[PDB]
Amino acid sequence: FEERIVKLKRISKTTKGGRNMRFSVLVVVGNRKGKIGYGIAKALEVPNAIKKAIKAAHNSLHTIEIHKGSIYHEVIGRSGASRVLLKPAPQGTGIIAGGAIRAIIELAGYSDIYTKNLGRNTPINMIHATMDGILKQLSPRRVAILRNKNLNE
Amino acid sequence: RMGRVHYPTYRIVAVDSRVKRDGKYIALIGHLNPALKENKCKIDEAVALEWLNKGAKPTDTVRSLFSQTGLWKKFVESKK
Amino acid sequence: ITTTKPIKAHFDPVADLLTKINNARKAKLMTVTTIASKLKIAILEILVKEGYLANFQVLENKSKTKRIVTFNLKYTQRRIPSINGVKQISKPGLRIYRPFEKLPLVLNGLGIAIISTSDGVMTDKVARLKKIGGEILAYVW
Amino acid sequence: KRNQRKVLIGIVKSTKNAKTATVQVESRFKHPLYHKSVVRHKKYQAHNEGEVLAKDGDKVQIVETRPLSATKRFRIAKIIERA
Amino acid sequence: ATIAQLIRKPRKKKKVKSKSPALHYNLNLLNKKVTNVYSPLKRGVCTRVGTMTPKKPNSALRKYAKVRLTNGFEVLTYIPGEGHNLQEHSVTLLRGGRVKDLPGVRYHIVRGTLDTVGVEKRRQQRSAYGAKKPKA
Amino acid sequence: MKYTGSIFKRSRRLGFSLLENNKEFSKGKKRKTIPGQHGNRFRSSTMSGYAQQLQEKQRMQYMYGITDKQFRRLFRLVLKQRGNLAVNLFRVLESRLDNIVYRMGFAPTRRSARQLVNHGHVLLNDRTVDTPSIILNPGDKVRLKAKTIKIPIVKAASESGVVSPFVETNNKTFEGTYVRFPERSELPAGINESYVVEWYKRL
RNA sequence: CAAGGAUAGCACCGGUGAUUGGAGUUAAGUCGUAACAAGGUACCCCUACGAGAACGUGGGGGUGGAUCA
RNA sequence: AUUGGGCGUAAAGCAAGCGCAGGCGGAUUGAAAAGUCUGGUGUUAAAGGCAGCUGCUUAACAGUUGUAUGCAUUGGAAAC
RNA sequence: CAGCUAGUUGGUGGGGUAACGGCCUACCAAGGCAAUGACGUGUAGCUAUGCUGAGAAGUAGAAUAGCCACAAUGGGACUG
Ligand SMILES: CN[C@@H]1[C@H](O)[C@H](NC)[C@H]2O[C@@]3(O)C(=O)C[C@@H](C)O[C@H]3O[C@@H]2[C@H]1O
Repeated sequence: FEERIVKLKRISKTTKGGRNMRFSVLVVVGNRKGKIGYGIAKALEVPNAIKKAIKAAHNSLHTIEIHKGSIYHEVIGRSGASRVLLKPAPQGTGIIAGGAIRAIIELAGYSDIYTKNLGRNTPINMIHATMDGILKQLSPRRVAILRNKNLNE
Repeated sequence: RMGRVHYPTYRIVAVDSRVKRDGKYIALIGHLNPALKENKCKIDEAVALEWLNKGAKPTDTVRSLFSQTGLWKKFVESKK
Repeated sequence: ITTTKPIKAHFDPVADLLTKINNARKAKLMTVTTIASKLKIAILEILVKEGYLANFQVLENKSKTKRIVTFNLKYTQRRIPSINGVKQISKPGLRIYRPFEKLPLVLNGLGIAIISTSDGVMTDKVARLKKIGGEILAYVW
Repeated sequence: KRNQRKVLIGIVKSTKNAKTATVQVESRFKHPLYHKSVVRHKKYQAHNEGEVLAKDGDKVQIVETRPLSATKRFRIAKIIERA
Repeated sequence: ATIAQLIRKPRKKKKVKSKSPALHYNLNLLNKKVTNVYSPLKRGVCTRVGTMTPKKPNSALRKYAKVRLTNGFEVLTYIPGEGHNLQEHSVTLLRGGRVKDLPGVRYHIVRGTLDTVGVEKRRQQRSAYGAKKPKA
Repeated sequence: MKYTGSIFKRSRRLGFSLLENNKEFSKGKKRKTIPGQHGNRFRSSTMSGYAQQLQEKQRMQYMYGITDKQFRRLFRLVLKQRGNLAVNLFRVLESRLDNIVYRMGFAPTRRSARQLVNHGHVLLNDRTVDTPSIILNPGDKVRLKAKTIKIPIVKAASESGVVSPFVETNNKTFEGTYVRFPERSELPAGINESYVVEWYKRL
């Protein structure tokens, strides 16, 4: 419901008798209340690429859970050799992140979280790793049902 | 003095008359602020006895202050 | 009870049990066996009383000349092991010992670490209750 | 008059001179950076008071005394015989 | 790696050579001795004034000066500003920097010094290219 | 700048005002666009999170007539005590003398209050006050040094203003008392204070 | 005992110093086409000889070689 | 890169092997406790870091109230 | 920077220091330290700390405080 751009690039395939220049757009969609997703698109001009990216991201929409407005347990997410390290932020400290990570975390309806990036930063790979790490989230009810004890500790 | 210019300070400090100011010493008896004198001084009233009982009498400028506090009366008990 | 194809002790209790656990949860194997020892018995005891593990048995043929332990894993009808991750902190080349207030906690309290101070291994919450620190050996969650 | 001093336990290694020995002590202590208990061994020269006799390959406990000379700053105080 | 080889071979840090070691070395009389003071600016004397051609992506006619220093090493520098006041044999102020048109020229002759005057006009930039206040 | 001498330009560029709205009185065109000459169809060249964070920072700072280094000093002192620092920054900023002076209905603008205070026209705790950089404490009064009570501006603006709910005053004797801490929902503000908290990375 | 001097030559590190070596920097300099395709003798590695240069060849080794696969 | 990196094709696994020292090691029991865990005691100055308070119009500041790793002796624990 | 060292190493007697001691002396005897880095070379006042970093740590050790060092260079001694 925000649809802010992340990184737009010029790409071109080379073919006999001319190469085709086109625009590639990366988008991320989030209601700020739980439904999040991301997508890529390419087209000859802006409007077609934007529409394609919006449709692709809307199709891949999936929900996410909120733990006291924070990520209550540590997570080290990996995808394409780009480590993302996310840890809980105590409420009353604010949210810190870099641009792409800033947009990702604010778009998911997360209040605050402490983030760090290891490895060579790359937009699409970093987004994939962050989404894989966030979708890996656990929950106290999950550990309760997979354990014998029915309490958090 | 120590502390601040135009706002002096001198801690009541146990030391023997051998070295300079603000250096080696034995105990920290207390402190007096001359910037506001209303017959009051930070004194432990117990450790000063031990300091006096091992020689090293304090700086000469505090005798009236200790008499005001009431340390000389209980210190001269040894020579009684 | 019978198990041919004789097994071999890997190098030590903790590393062997942890690598067996990781390979089992990767291969969804029910039963995993290893060589018996007091430390491994204690580890199996704590990990089965903490609700992360299925039946565990210790057996011998006639003496301690051939004494082994074996254990199963807690699962679900949807083919998902109860455990999800493990990392050993103590290694044969390095053992770190920590005081009370330097006691680590996993996930945020969700995971259980295994700490032995003077009375065998135990859970983190009990060690903090007795305010005894000591050495950790592994994080499981 | 209480008489106390530092005491160290080591293993005697060699002897070539008269009523004097050289003892190797070992100490396993944490590395300053990686906290790995490394072993360091050190040589000390000691003399026999008269109630003792130095034999190579034995565990001894030595105490401080007046410095006899360079490296001679301990005497063989107590021997724990092999059992 | 492993703990034991760390014990026998502790890792050692690497440092990049400073982009101006000449601004850090000085000499003295009464003896010959090289010392390090890592100065931010020094004094020099120009011995050559001329021009040199730049590399591939740009072609121009810049002003470069060979400058000797009171210390040992003697080095090149680039003359900034419109025009110049450097003919030969003048004392001036040398400052660290880098210019990406010539090989090895990593020094700036900062104007507004004991001898060289500046681009009397440049009011947008007056901290550098020493000039007075904007005209009243 | 501590004394800008020109606030209408900032108001037009920022679309905000220290008062409710008095910086557009139809003296010519009443345009809510940016001042100067940059084209009435252009907005900016970079509009990232940095740009809006800076915009809100300048808005909040220029709403109080404070310099940036003193703002950083105030943030450093704020880091001492803990709680909800987002609203605590606002509470501490409003505790400055001129802010409460306006909240007392004494003078419409903080600049006017600073001019009054610096020239020695205010008394507090039987001590002359010449700066508004005073950390006000709960349970403190402020006198008016009755010699200077003859100022026409304060006399005229005492009744024609608005009194904040966290302060009281006996305006007949022109002396006010601090009641309690200010609140976010009682004062006119829409500033994203989180941007202010996050922007300053000096600490 | 003894600083210090004097003589004599041994060790170690520096400054300088005709004049040559090699390297880097320079907008399609000349030479020839060495390598990149089976680069027109398949390529490369170790070592030896020789010539303006590019390297050619001898002995051993590999495919990070083309067709047939 | 202990925290917190690698060694097939990008830098990097020695040409291979025998091995001194070092480092690391099968299971059960005992003993002490060499470290470790855990108390008491004395020692880690003052000033300074950090938290509260106080007088400087007020912040800057200064003073004060405490805090701070490590070391040795001493008693417990014996899982490693 | 592969071996350094000869009062260097140790016993006896004497002298001497404020005391203990090759600290010095007469005789006698020949090891000490080292690959876990002596020895040679280069550099350097150390410490509390300043600064940065969340931290493990890195950097410099200006004020200030404690210690030693020297007082044109090098040797001595009297004084107390
Ligand atoms: C030799 N005939 C070629 C052949 O048909 C090429 N397609 C395989 C064809 O390709 C084109 O049609 C193109 O798309 C672009 C142009 C460069 O050559 C054009 O004409 C190209 C024709 O000239």
